[PDB]
Amino acid sequence: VNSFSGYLKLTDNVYIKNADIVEEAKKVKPTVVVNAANVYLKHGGGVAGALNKATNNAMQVESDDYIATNGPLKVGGSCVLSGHNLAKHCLHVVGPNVNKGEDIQLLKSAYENFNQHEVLLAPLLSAGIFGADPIHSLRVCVDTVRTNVYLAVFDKNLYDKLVSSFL
Ligand SMILES: O=C(O)C[C@@H]1CN(c2ncnc3[nH]c4cc(F)ccc4c23)C[C@H](CO)O1
Repeated sequence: VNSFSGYLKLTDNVYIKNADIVEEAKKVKPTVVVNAANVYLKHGGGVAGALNKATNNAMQVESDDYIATNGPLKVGGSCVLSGHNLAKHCLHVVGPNVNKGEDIQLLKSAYENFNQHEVLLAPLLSAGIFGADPIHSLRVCVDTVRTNVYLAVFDKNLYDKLVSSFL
């Protein structure tokens, strides 16, 4: 039993809710919240900008030190950093950005990072400003992630479409 509430169950291990991931993280305090990161960990907008704003920019300060030490992430890659006031940990995962011409096949690699964590609160990777089709992202998620993932979908209209079209 865990503390996630109001989710629709899609599969054995994937759950979905119309929710603001920031508000969900603050209420749940999950062990892991996933950020929709870019390779530079520049958290300017979308999910990343919202999450970073909720940390009062502490996420960005920590991220800048990470990049100065380690250099950029790979598209499809990830790193574990602090969850600040939102979660114990933040798993920063880089899905391909269609608006930069990155290969959508890397979306599966991105979701594979979730399998290193038993339970996660996450957005749909490569959705929103990353330009991928969220219906496709959900399909890849269900077909790749084996651990327990709680998906927060900000847009109610999109949430209803994801549920109604789910095979
Ligand atoms: O679909 C859309 O219209 C945009 C969404 C945005 N993003 C989010 N996901 C879940 N929680 C979110 N809280 C936010 C607060 C913000 F200020 C900006 C974005 C989010 C956000 C990912 C999905 C992928 O499908 O796309």
